[PDB]
Amino acid sequence: GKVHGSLARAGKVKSQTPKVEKQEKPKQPKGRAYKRLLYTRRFVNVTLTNGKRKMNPSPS
Amino acid sequence: SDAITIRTRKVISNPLLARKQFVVDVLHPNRANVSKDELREKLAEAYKAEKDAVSVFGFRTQYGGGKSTGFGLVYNSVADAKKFEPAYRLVRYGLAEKVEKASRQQRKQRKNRGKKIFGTGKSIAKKAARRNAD
Amino acid sequence: PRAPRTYSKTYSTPKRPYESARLDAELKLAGEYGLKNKREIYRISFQLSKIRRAARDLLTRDEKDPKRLFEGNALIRRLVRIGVLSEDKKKLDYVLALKVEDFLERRLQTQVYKLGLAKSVHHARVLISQRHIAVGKQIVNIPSFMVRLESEKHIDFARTSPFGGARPGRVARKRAAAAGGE
Amino acid sequence: GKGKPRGLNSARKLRVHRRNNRWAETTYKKRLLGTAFKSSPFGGSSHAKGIVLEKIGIESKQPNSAIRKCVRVQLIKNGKKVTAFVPNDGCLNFVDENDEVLLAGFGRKGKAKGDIPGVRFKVVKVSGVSLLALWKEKKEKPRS
RNA sequence: CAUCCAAGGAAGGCAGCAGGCGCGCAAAUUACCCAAUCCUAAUUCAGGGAGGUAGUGACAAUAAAUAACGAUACAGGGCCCAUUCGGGUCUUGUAAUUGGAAUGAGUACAAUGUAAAUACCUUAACGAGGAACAACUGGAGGGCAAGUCUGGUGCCAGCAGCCG
Ligand SMILES: [Mg+2]
Ligand SMILES: [Mg+2]
Ligand SMILES: [Mg+2]
Ligand SMILES: [Mg+2]
Ligand SMILES: [Mg+2]
Ligand SMILES: [Mg+2]
Ligand SMILES: [Mg+2]
Ligand SMILES: [Mg+2]
Ligand SMILES: [Mg+2]
Repeated sequence: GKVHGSLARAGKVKSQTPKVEKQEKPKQPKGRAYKRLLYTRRFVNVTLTNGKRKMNPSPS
Repeated sequence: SDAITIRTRKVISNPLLARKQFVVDVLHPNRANVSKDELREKLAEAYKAEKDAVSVFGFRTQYGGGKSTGFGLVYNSVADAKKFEPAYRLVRYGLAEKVEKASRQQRKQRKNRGKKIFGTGKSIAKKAARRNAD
Repeated sequence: PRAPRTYSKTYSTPKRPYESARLDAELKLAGEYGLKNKREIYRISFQLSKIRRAARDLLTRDEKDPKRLFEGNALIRRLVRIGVLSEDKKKLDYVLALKVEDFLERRLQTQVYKLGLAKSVHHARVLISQRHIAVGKQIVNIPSFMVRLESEKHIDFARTSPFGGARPGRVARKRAAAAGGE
Repeated sequence: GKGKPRGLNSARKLRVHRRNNRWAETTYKKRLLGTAFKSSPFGGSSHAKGIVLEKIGIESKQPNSAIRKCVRVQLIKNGKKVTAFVPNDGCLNFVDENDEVLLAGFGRKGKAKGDIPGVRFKVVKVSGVSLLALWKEKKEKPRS
């Protein structure tokens, strides 16, 4: 109908969201290695010189 | 290639205490610290004195190994070392023995218990015994 | 009640924390010299700011004034002894002209890299951190060991290190033992 | 030239003029009157515990249509009663009635924040445990 | 305001070191010892919860690990020109490929350290492959660096210091 349940119930969206498990990953290096990775990714491996840097460019 | 070598810098004679003070600079590559007793002996035949009138302490193997630095004294006689050095050094070197001391808390407890009684406890013991007798 | 010894801060975060150009410059300097954090750049900038404050205060004072002479040449000799200020410009007006990259350049990290015994800046960082480089038969496990001019000639791998000549180490010794056994 | 005197011997009136004008500020007046100790629910206190009396929800303003889940808490330090906000999504059920809850400031200098009317305090801890640890299931309510 | 009480009496002062109750958002172990600083005394020697040492301690403060380097496959830029090429001629990244090194964080013979012990400095013998020895805390409309990607809810749930 208009509303699928009791409207004012607390923790509604949290309760009914689909629990999607964390995706397992390779370890992300931390510390000086992370700064080196960022430096390589931004100032020696310039990817999209057009426009801005556009870090995290949405895929479309 | 062990070759523990020793040096005595800033040596000052001192008949005020009948001693000779110095800083021990021991160069020892490919080796850990110098295990004081061994260096006491080294100074003993270094300064033509017995292994008893020689003391070392305050050692510090510097960062990175190799060199180490401490303080050392050489006494004119073993008796002077006996009568001038602190008790704990005379215990470290085996020339004296640890004194049989009760713990500090027990000593203070006994001190207060002795405070409770005026004069010797001879009379009060028998008095209390014959008191609880009747 | 014992007399305190004075701890003191050694850095100062910038007031605008979110400047795009400044963030990019900080990342450039971090990647160029293998700095672990951006607190390193803050620390060098703080040291430079103290130096500049002293220099400007001495500049305000009149020329040929005992304070100016004494502490100005003291700061000059200290900076040339560090090596950041070239001998050509010992004038106390080029002191205001120093950049943070100048003090960055004198780090034991970059000096080990320059000497070539470490082939990469991060390689220099790890080699320093693994207790290998010794500045005058004294190892320094600290990347920010400001190497002074009088002692730069005495950087090399330590004797205790395998590179300076000693037992190889855990992995090589274990492999040799395994090969000898089998 | 200007309203203030300028003579070398006019320190007295300059000082008393500044001292009389300082009361025009709100921060200075609050600090000197010490209204925080006497009138505010907490006397110069960043946090304060309290007991949950009941469990209310309060509607928002015009531009924002919702019901923010609040809680009425009687403070233990002095006995005042104030409404407080249970911040996150599913945290209303976490705090039960008549349990000790540590309220904190709401971040807007003791004034109502956003679209929630007549509230000035968050909720940080309940029954000794923090709400943020409960909300990510890092800890659980002791249920005593 | 309290304590023991044989109901006649007696004894109290932690804003000393510990520790406890209470209070409150809010603060430590009934630990070791006179080694060091000194102090008291008839005076070296005795004593000192003064004090020092440790215990807890993310109040603050300093330095700083969480990888480094090859050899291979997928690539990109300075290219010999530009027969389409293209060798990659010169380099720089991306790949659960793949190798050899180095090292602590931990354990631990010792010795140093210390009044005695921890702990640090040194160092035997162990101690890295997913080097699982796995770095979090907040944020991704603007202020303010970073998404108009996917799914869910549809002025609910909630977010939002302010605008929203
Ligand atoms: Mg107390
Ligand atoms: Mg004290
Ligand atoms: Mg506290
Ligand atoms: Mg601890
Ligand atoms: Mg880790
Ligand atoms: Mg995150
Ligand atoms: Mg968020
Ligand atoms: Mg999001
Ligand atoms: Mg932006």
